[PDB]
Parts: sequence; C-alpha cells; structure tokens
Amino acid sequence: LDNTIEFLRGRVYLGAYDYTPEDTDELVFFTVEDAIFYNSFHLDFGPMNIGHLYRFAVIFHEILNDPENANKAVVFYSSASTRQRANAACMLCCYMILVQAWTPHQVLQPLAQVDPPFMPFRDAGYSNADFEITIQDVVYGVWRAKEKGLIDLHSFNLESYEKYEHVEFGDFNVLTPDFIAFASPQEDHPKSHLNQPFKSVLNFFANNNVQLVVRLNSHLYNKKHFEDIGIQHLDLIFEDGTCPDLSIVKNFVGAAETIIKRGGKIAVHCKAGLGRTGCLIGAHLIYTYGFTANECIGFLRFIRPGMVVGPQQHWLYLHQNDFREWKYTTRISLKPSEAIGGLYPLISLEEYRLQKK
Amino acid sequence: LDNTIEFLRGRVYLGAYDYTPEDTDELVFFTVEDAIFYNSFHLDFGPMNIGHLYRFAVIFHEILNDPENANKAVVFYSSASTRQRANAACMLCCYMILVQAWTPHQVLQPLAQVDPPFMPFRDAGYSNADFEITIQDVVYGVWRAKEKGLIDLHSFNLESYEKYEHVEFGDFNVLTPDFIAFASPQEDHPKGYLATKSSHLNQPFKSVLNFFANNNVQLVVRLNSHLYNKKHFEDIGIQHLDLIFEDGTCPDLSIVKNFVGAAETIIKRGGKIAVHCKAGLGRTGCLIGAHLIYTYGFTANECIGFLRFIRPGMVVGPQQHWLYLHQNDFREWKYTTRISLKPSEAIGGLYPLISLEEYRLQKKKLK
Amino acid sequence: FKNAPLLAPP
Amino acid sequence: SFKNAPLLAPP
Ligand SMILES: [Zn+2]
Ligand SMILES: [Zn+2]
Repeated sequence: LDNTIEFLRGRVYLGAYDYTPEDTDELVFFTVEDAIFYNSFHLDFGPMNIGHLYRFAVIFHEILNDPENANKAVVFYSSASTRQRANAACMLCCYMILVQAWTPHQVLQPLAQVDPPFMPFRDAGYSNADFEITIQDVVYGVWRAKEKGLIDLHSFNLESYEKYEHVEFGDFNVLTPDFIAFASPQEDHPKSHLNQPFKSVLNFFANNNVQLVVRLNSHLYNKKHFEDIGIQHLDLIFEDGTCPDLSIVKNFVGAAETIIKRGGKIAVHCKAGLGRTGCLIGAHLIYTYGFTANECIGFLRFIRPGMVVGPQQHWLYLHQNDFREWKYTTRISLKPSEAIGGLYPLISLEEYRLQKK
Repeated sequence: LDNTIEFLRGRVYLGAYDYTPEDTDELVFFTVEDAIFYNSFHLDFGPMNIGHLYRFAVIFHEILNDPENANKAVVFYSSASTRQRANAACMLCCYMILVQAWTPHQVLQPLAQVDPPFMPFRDAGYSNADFEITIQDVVYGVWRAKEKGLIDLHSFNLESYEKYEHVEFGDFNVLTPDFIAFASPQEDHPKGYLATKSSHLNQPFKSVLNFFANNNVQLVVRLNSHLYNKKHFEDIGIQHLDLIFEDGTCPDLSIVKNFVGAAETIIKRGGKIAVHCKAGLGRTGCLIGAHLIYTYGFTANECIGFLRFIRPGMVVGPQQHWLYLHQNDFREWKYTTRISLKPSEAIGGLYPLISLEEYRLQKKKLK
Repeated sequence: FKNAPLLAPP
Repeated sequence: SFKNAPLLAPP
C-alpha cells in the first residue's frame, strides 16, 4: 500500500521498494529489473524499448494467468531510484496503451504528481543534458504511432528485432513500414571481402523492399554494394552532431515521398543511425503524422534507443511547426532533381504553381 | 555547496535547504519562499507568475548590487520540497530568459537530470491530475511569448498587475496586447425599466468597466451563464458576444472557429478582446489559447505555461488534453481557413473562420 | 497475445 | 524598469 500506485483497483499496482516485498494471500509482487535491462550509450537510462515492452507483457501475462494468483492483485515494482521508477512506470503505461487500448489520459492519471517525481528521460549524447522528454511525451508518442498503424504488437517479431539491433548483424531497426534506421556499414573495399554485418544488412534490405539508401555521414564503404542489389544510393551528408539545413530536409522528404509512393522502404544511416538519422526521419514523421517533436523523439527512442542527439532535440522542437505545415506551404516537384538522384524534391507552393499553369 | 545547481560559475547558484544557510566570505544566500507566495486555487502549486518574477528580480538585483556581495557567489534557494524547488528553479529560469536574454537551452542545461527531480506543474481543477507541464514547457512558452512581443518585463507595471488580479477590482489580467481574461462580473440587475441615473453596480464591475473603457476593449466574449446584464458593456460602446458552453467542458470546434474569427476581426481593427467565463480560467483559456496557438505557433504545453505565467490556473482538467490534441488543427487553420467575407449572426455580425472553398465562393454571386 | 487477460481502463 | 540589472551573461 505504501509507495504504491493504483492502476486497477484490486488488480494492478505499481510499487517502488528498496526491500523485497513478500507475496500474501491477496497480493503477488514482481520486478523485472534483473531480467529486462536498458543498455545505456552514455547517461541515457530509458525509456524501455518495444522489445523490452513485449517481454514485459509475456511476463505480466504469465503472472496474471497463474492459477495461484486468480484472486490476487498484481504489484509490478522497481527499486526506489527515480530512473528505475520512470522506466517501470513508462513500460506499464506503454503496456496499457499497446495491449489494453487505454488512452494517454487514462494511463497518465495514476502517475501524475507522484512524490518523489520520476526522472525525465535524457538523450544519449556526451554533452550535458539540456532537453528532456517525459512519460507523458512517450505515452502520447507511442499512442499516436499505434493509432497511425506504425506499431503493431500482433505482427511484432521479437527475435528479428533483437537480432538486428546487434552490431554484428548490422545495428538497425525497422522503425515504421516506410523507414529503417541503421549504423553505417564499414568495409575495406579492394583496390570476397564484405564483413558479416554488411552482408546481413544487404540480405535484409534485398528481402524487405528497401528501394533507397540515404547516407548522412562520411564514407565508410563503397555504395556500389547497394547498387549491386538494385537499390538507389543517395548521399545527403552533413557533419556529425549538427542539424541539417532545411534544404537537405526538403530534399530528403521529397526523396522519401517519391519512394513511398512506389511502395518502397527508405533505409537511412549516419555513423550510428541515431542523431542525424533521427533528424531526417523525425522531420518526415512530423510532416506525415503530426507528432509533436517530443512525441516523435519518444516514439523513435521506443523503437531505437538513443535517436536524436543533443542540440538536434531543440532543433526538432523549434522546427516542428515548419515540418507539419509543409503539407500546406510546399508541394512535391513535378520535375525530378539531380540532387536526389532523379527523385522529386519538395518545393515551395509558388514554384509548383509555375510548373502547373 | 553540494545540494546546489550552478547557473554561472562563481556567481549564481540554486540551492535547496531545509535549514537557513549562513552567509560566508564567498557566498550570500537568499530565499523568497517565505515572502513571495503562490496563491493556490486547489492543488496547483506553481509556476510563480510574472508579478512574482518582477518582485524576485528586484530582490535579486539588490543583493547582486550590494557592495558586500561584490566578490561573492549568490545562492538563491528554497526548502527541499520538490514543489518549492520547481517554483524556485522555474522563476530563476524565467528571470534569465526575460532579464538576461538567455535562451531556453541555456537555462535548461543546469536543471536537467537533477536528482531528486522537480515536481511537474499540475492544473487548478478538482479532478485528479492527468496532465503535467514541465519547466521546459514554461520556459519555452515564456521565451516564445517574449520573442513575439507579448511580454516585456521592462515596461511591466507591477502595481496595475497586482491590483486588477484582486476580486474587488475585477479579477482580470491583460494577457497580451490583444487579450484580457477576467472572471464574470456579477450584479443584481433590476428587472423593470427605471429612469434613475443612479448606479447599482458593485465596485469590481465599475473597475472592469472603467479599465475596459480606457484600454481599447472593443469586444467582451462571455462563455458562462448570465450573471450580469450585457447592457452595461454596450452602454459604453463595447460589443458583447455570448459563446457559452458548460463549465468544465471543452468547446466544440465550431465555437472555437467562431471565436478565432471574432477575435481576428477585432484585432484587425486594432482593438482588444476581453474574455470571461465564471472564473476566467478554464473555458477562457481554451479559446484564448487556441487563438495564441493559431497566431504564434506555441505548442499546447507552452501555451498553457505562458497563460499560467500571467494568470495562474488557466486551462483546467480535461481542457489540457483537449488543447494538446487539437493544437495541430489550430495551426492548420492559418492555411485551411479564411476570415469570412459574410457576417454570421452566431458572432454578432463579426466574421467567422470559413473554409478556403467557402471563401472562394463568397467572392461570387451564386447563380 | 492469445490468452491476454482483460484489463480494461477504469 | 531593469536598467538596474547587473550583467549575467550565459556561460
Ligand atoms: Zn566492397
Ligand atoms: Zn445592471
């Protein structure tokens, strides 16, 4: 009862304890802190990702379904740290959103004004944190993504998800039906030499209808390997840790719209597939689906921890109106552009007017 | 010290102590927690408003400028309460934004990932909280409002601000150069016709009428049931419009579009719009907030933060999630609607928002 | 989740 | 107001 939040009366509670609680005839307690761990890049600590959430659901259901617990409330708990508490609460909220179809205001009401508060989530970069997203942001972002059809736990493949996250298999995530974010391949191209992660990426892309690869970082491989399997390769390079000029973003959004119209996927990489990649995919998600910047960051990190780094967060925050309202102030060009390899860029309403008269 | 956040090395720190610290050769401490109080409506506890911030800045500057502190760092502090720590941190950030021209990422870096965290801000209503705004939201909202010319601490009149907030002087705030939010006047209006010149209005009602007459209010919008006769505003040439909807509910978007068009019509003439519901907080915040988002591109959270920085308690209960869920719509309307060329009886002959296709049609003679 | 318990919002 | 403001520039 103490340090315990009611989610469903006599049914589901969220606790935070520095001791090990004892099951009683009315209560069963479980923590997953020893089983489901967030892998920190630097000082990021959460939120837990969709694979973690899927495994939490399996555990939760197994405990709920145990005959011995038929007449007990279930208390999911963490340790008392504000970081561990934030991860546990956010994961339980994501469970209710994705599995039980609760809405954000329903999962947020039990968490509001808890003392001590939950630690807000920070980015994965090395500079001191200066931007935070909350459980409220993550919940709204995951809910909106589910409502737009971008998350579907029915078809979610946990084994595929966990495998391809690994560096040795290419360090990538399918983010949505349209986008993959990945770390740059690396090779020593001779002046049969591809390493296992590169072959794994090429195989997956060939099997999963990737039609465009966008490279955002300095070259670490020869693009011919993607063109060898029929995939268009595009450089839109900008420097590590920086935010892309809006001219790059407009070119990227038009390239992506062009491929999506053909039914294809776009795979985007920078060095790590986190910051620069998050800028561009994030811009497109906001343009398409109307996420807030904080929701977009929360959804991206729920699928691929660490996306959008440092000042890129404030950049996405400050340009989110621009991206959303490009639906009204821009059009896809009628004319293909050599800057994006013959795909069609976003252009201003006025140029599109000229083209159309 | 250890329980302390650095804002400027060797110059400005933010501490939290459940005791009174003693000044040292190198440190001067001060708090305002025991002199500048947030006046809670229910379980809201902050953020501190612009008037409190002005008072804080006067106190801070006096300490900064005292020669005894010339080679001392200043430690602004609160008690260890996560709520009081949030108020102090938010006020110091708002000070840096509004007096020292810092940007949001500059004031937020010192606060990020503090353990224990600051309590997020909740609304002033009676249901259990289900929506929070953060210092990050408030800071971005106050900064954006300053960048748009809606706040200027250098011309701010503390005496007028604090006076008119009082119930006995009308319980209102000028929110922006365009808008006033106020609580409904109340009167016992005589039911028959009387030839008497004598006034039956109470002091707060007269106070509202005099301020509105002198401050270019051209439209009063009433959102609650009738507690006064509108003739008192019409007597002084001020248009009066009902857009009433039930206490504690969110307005239909048809009401919002009518309001935005009515307000735009007045703004284009150069006038102010004064909006009230019963308290001038929830329903009034829905409609003014929608217009602010429509005009200036605030996020919903920023808009709520800014509104509460001027007038604590605005936007109540489910109205917060409603503003959050419709903020894209309000911005959309800049592109998908126009001010009607035909007046609507629903807003007293002002012009509502209509679709682009309706607008195109109104420029022709239907055949 | 096949046999997923019903935990409807309150 | 706030010509009395000391200079406290961001770091
Ligand atoms: Zn090669
Ligand atoms: Zn009267």
